[PDB]
Amino acid sequence: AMTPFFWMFEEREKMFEFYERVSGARMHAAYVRPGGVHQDLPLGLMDDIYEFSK
Amino acid sequence: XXXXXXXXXXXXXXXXXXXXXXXXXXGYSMFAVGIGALLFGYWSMMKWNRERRRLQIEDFEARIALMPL
Repeated sequence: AMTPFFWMFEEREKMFEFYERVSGARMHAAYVRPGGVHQDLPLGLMDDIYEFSK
Repeated sequence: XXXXXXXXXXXXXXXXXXXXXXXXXXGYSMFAVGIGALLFGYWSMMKWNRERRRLQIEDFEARIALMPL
């Protein structure tokens, strides 16, 4: 099947915009740490999560 | 003043909603159009073959008419 791969990877590439705005690299992040969470969510992201989920 | 990330939900995006529903086709109604197209198909086709018979006999008549050939 060719279509369901490319149908979701458009949406999946939008998902790494959340990762880039919350941490340095695209995929792997040193974000979850023994001290909880390394860095707080920026002001732009919290409005984007609701916009994505809709 | 402290400024942090604010919470917003508004519509909650609707948690698990069905989008798949029956459209256009019902069941019995599709067979009325399906087999209905077949019955219309044969009746239209066979009338042309009867019109072909008008040409057919007339074509073979040319051979009988031509004896100097």
